[PDB]
Amino acid sequence: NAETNEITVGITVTTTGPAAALGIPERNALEFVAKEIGGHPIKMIVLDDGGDPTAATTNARRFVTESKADVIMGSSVTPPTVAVSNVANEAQVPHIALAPLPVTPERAKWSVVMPQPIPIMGKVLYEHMKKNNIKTVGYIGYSDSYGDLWFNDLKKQGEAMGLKIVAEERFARPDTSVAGQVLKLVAANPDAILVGASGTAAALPQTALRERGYNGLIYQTHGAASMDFIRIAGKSAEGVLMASGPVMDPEGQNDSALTKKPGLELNTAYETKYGPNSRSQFAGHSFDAFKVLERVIPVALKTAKPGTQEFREAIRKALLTEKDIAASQGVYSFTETDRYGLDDRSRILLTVKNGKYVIVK
Ligand SMILES: O=C(O)C(=O)Cc1ccc(O)cc1
Repeated sequence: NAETNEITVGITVTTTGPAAALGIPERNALEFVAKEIGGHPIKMIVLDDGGDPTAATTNARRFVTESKADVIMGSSVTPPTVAVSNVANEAQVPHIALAPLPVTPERAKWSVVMPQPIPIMGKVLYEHMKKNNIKTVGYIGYSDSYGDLWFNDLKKQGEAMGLKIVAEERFARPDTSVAGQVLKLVAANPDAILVGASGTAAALPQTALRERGYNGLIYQTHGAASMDFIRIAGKSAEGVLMASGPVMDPEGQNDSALTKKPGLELNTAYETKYGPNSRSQFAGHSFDAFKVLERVIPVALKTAKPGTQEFREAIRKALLTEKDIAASQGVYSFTETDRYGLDDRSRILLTVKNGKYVIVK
């Protein structure tokens, strides 16, 4: 509980296994965040969790008892993120989630969330469906809490907008085949299919549906928004509709948009190192986590020094009072009950034409 010069940020991300497509750009983006805030050096401890809730628990606990982190960030996908948020809330350490999660009362005090809440992304997808004469919808998503969040949104927001769910299928993150589920979707013959998945796994139902002769519209979530989806899906990605944060298109934003400068900053640096169109949803989240810390840390430093519980508490209170935090993915304002803090400025709609993401206006 004693004072340190450095600010210690423990980061657990998924750089191996099925979800490496999400964690790798999150870790890469750390090369472009602030190295010092308010005079204090940032010390980052970056760990791999392989996407596994047990490993992510182990890492978050290390951050509490060994590293004595001031802030914890992660994970890259929903199940390990639930695990990190549980640890951070029990231990009373500020936590920035890099994947969506169900923020229950038990998780709300110490966690805020960078990715867009599912219903914000669902709204744009369902409004495109309605505009395009889609009535019946089939669903295929993970058999875990991320897949549940999306299907829940489809049932609640989707149906309230006139849509009819005619089929629900699930698969597991490591599965290499979705043959059985795809055969059921083709048999139900919905007007459109929504896929609830992420990274390279989102390309699995994409290719499988096209291969089995489904020609209807396919809709993807913001978990699929990087170059990896197109690389794996290939031709089967053409004409896909996909929710995404504004970081995929800073060039297209108004000069006035608060998200423009941060998006241009991150993408200029990221894509200079990693090549044209290497921008991703996921790189946006870890970069934005540091945009938030640039705002809240100098405030916290007014009442306490790094390495103390008083500092963690001052960070938590600053997240409530520092408003309109400009970032690459949106403009953040959190409250005691709103831990995502985002509005209409945090979403766009993409499609794919000739292997490139294209904005849908
Ligand atoms: O796979 C999961 O459970 C995820 O949560 C993936 C994900 C990661 C980042 C996003 O901005 C949206 C979705």
